[PDB]
Amino acid sequence: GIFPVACSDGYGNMVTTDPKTADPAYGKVYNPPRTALPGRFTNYLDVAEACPTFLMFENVPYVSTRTDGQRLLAKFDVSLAAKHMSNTYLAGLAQYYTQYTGTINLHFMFTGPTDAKARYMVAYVPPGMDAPDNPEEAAHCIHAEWDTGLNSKFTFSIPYISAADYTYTASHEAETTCVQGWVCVYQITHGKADADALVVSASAGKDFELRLPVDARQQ
Amino acid sequence: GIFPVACSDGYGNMVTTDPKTADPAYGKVYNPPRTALPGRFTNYLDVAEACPTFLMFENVPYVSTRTDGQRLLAKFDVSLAAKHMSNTYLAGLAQYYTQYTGTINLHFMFTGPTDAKARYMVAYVPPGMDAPDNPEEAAHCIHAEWDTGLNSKFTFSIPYISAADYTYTASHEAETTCVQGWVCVYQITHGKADADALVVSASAGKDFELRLPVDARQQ
Amino acid sequence: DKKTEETTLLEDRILTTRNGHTTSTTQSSVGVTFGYATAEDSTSGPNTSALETRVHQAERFFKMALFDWVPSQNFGHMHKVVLPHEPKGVYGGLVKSYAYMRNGWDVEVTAVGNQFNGGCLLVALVPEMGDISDREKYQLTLYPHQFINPRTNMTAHITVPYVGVNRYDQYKQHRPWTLVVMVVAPLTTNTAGAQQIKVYANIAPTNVHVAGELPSKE
Amino acid sequence: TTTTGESADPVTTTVENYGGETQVQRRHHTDVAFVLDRFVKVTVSDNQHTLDVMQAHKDNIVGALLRAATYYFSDLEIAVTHTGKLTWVPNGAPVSALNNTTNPTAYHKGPVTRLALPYTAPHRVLATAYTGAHLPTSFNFGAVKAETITELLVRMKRAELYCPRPILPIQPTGDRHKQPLVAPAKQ
Amino acid sequence: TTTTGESADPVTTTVENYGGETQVQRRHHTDVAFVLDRFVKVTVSDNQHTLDVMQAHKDNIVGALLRAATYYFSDLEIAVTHTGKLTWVPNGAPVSALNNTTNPTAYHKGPVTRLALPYTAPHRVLATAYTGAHLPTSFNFGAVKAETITELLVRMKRAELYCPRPILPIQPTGDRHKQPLVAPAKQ
Amino acid sequence: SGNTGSIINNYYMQQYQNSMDTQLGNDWFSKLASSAFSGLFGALLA
Amino acid sequence: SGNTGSIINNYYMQQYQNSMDTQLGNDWFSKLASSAFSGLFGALLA
Repeated sequence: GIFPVACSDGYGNMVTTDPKTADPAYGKVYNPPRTALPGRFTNYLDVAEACPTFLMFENVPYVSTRTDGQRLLAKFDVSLAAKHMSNTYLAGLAQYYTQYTGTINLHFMFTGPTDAKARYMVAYVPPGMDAPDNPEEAAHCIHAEWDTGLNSKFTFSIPYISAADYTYTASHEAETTCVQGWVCVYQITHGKADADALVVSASAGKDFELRLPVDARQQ
Repeated sequence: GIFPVACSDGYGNMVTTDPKTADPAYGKVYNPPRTALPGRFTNYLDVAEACPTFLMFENVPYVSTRTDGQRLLAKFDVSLAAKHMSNTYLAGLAQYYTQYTGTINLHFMFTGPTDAKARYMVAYVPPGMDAPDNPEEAAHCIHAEWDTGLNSKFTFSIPYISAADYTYTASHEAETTCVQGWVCVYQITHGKADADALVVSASAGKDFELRLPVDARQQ
Repeated sequence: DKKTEETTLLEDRILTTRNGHTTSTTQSSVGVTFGYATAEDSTSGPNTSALETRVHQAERFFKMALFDWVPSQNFGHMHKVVLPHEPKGVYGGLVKSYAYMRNGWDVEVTAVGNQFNGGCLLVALVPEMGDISDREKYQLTLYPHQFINPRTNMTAHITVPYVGVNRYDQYKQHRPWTLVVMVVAPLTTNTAGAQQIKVYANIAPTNVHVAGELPSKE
Repeated sequence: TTTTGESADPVTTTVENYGGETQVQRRHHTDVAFVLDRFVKVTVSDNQHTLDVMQAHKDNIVGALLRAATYYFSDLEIAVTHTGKLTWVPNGAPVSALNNTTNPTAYHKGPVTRLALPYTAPHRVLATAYTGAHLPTSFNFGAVKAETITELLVRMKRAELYCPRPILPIQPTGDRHKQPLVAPAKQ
Repeated sequence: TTTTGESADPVTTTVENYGGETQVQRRHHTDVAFVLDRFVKVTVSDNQHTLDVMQAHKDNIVGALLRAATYYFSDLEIAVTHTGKLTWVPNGAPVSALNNTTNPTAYHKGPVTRLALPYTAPHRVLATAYTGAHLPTSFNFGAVKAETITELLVRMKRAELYCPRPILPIQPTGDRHKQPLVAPAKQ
Repeated sequence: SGNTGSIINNYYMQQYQNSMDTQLGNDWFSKLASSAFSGLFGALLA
Repeated sequence: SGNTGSIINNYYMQQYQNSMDTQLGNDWFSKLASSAFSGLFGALLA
């Protein structure tokens, strides 16, 4: 006799994503040597941590000092869908996973002249209230103030503080408010700093994670 | 119960080239002894190294001393498709692989009489310019000069110097110029050597390799 | 980089670069950005039947101008160029005498204005750069880059390795490196800034190797 | 955390700065070799088609992600829904070969026919871009031909990527890009 | 490297002569046993056909390469697309045997029916040529017969070749033989 | 390596299943990501 | 040997899968290729 087998129904269907490997046919082929080719990357999120890309505020990456005093320079949604991200590598990447968790880094590089000085504040407004339009109200959230000097750049981490352990990259229609709060960045004062640009970029944080790959897009 | 199996779809299709072996039916058959039959060969390229075949210049294997002085005796494309190869074993073989790499050997056997003396030059003109029609311009490429004497034959290797690690045996329609340059063979001078034949052949070099078998031909 | 004396009102962070018999001092460095690697792959591949050679003489500085940065040109204004471009001297000579060749780049871009200007440029080098969209200027930082910002520095320095799907190229019809410079913050001039800024480049072909000597008429 | 911004040297702060506590991650899903290791439909137009990965949709996960690199290497796996005999031919083969059956030709066994093919270009690696635009003849994995080719999919195995290129999402109309997400039936 | 040309003794110089550096090769693909170990269509005309390897096309890789040797040995594997019962008979069997079923007869199971058959001639080896033209009766691997034989393919296993014979390509019209090679869709 | 999860080894030799690479002579962004400054650069109070 | 790459051995005995050879009493071109002269025959300068 030969070995009796049961060909189970509902098993064997093709599947665009199965973890097997097709049989081969053309063998004994030897690839040209590619030892030490520059710039290899192993996991996207590495480049995402290493290279911060720019945020957008109506066609521009920077924010402009309207005038001296307590002005709210910017305020936005904490979603990878956010309009301000859009041109951002992080968002372009996140668009292929349903969920995420993690810290996001904001970078503020002051571009002004040597005689231009300013002081800023950035805060993370968790949901539950409405994003305050002035520092003194925002002074109660996790925030950080800082002035200009020799060091052009200032980095700041946006904390993952949510009910669930993961959250969606995607944005639901039913959501009016950004499920994860906002981050508003103010100016406290300045002098001779009007007109001057404070270009901002964002990179992935250390514990930032992307999970559950999905292909929702046109074709 | 019996052993549950999943007959995967897209697996099992015939395939003219698969690495399996059909079941048998007629067994216990014993071949007549063929121990030590002369002339066995194991890999084509061995015979290709061992036996150089002839090049062709309009129905003939040799090149003829037109007249004394700086004459360009021959010049041709470095492709296994080249008209001069054509009757060549190397080309007849190469016709079944898409790519190759390696050194090719040219052999020049002077057939003249004892009173006929000459001096020749052979060079490999890499692509980027146009094959020079006179030694002094060709003197700048990898070349080799040599005179006649007791030794009839002179061998010379054609270097694989290309951008990629492999190249095509085949020749594309879009290629005007021979992707791999040419080799021109001159005569520097001679005396009483006019009329006399310098028959040339070509063999595979040591590091010459043929890869990626293909069947493009009529039936 | 760093300098002494103590502190002062002027500049420091001094750095001298040298390729061949050519130097380039800069009392306002911000360091040097390194390419996609620290060392190039094997310079002697099979594709060259090891007939390749290297020329120390080529590895020297050569200057070439870029453009004038003025307050007019605002965000995204970009000036690109593919290296080598028109090459002169020794380096240039190589291209006319060898079929195939390879080398990386030592680029030092210098937008000399004055510390009272505002504004900021982004200088990068890109592999196989083929026309960016407006949106993807925002993700230009994925390339070996370095900013020039008047309050801080005058010079941007980036060193980069040779790349390509081929160990060696035919520059005469494929170059991988494209040096670009883009405005990110439009130039501010204020009371005492410089009216406009002239942008130049100091370049050096690094680790130049050539193979396949061509014929010659002159 | 102030830095000299011009430097271009990476900086990554953490919630620890204000008192938080950075956690753990498992970026398995954002792993190159992994994400690209899946099938993607490629638009076949004739009954013969040259295998090229650049033909995946530029907004499709695989194609979007492949294009997020400038140079790449990988082996291939293909799934073709075809009729009659399917024949494959290696990179650089005269097109006339597609008709010959002594080349890797697979007979029909529907629905699809799945194969594993070796990277077969003559370069050390291939490219997504090129400035020397329109990509070179040689940047292929061979070609396929069958009496009828209803559908074609490809899968990149052993993927290696070099030098990152940008990757953009959708430009939202308003403040964020809202849309319908998989939800349970209302009831 | 001057040699006495008349000698006929092999000579192989190297790039080292002028300063180059000879590299490595992997002539796996140019290995006899290997190249010939694939299927080749053979033109069947009746519903019964004697198995003979010389019937492969003389310009087909296998047939071209088989003919590049003068004497050969090998076992066979066959793939027949047929109808009804397929019967095989060993070299030297009276043709009348093809009708008998107690001989290796395989029932139908479409599409093709694949078998492994032993070299069955009575010579120590067989030949490609012969000067003692038209090849002898005995140079076969037996014969096959089935109610219907739509198609037939053969594969040489364990191939051994002796004494090389020539092998020519196409004679080009001009300076080289240019043609269309597998390339990506223009777009 | 990639999206592959069979515990038993391939029935076919790896010489046929894949293309074999040759060498001549762990990578980059990975290294670069890690070399990221994460301190403060200042002088901390409290 | 030839184009064969199964890692597991044939289910059938080799006595049935193939024809068995008999002997009565590494080869040629292979040897001949190697015996090829590759020097110079002259006297080299520089």
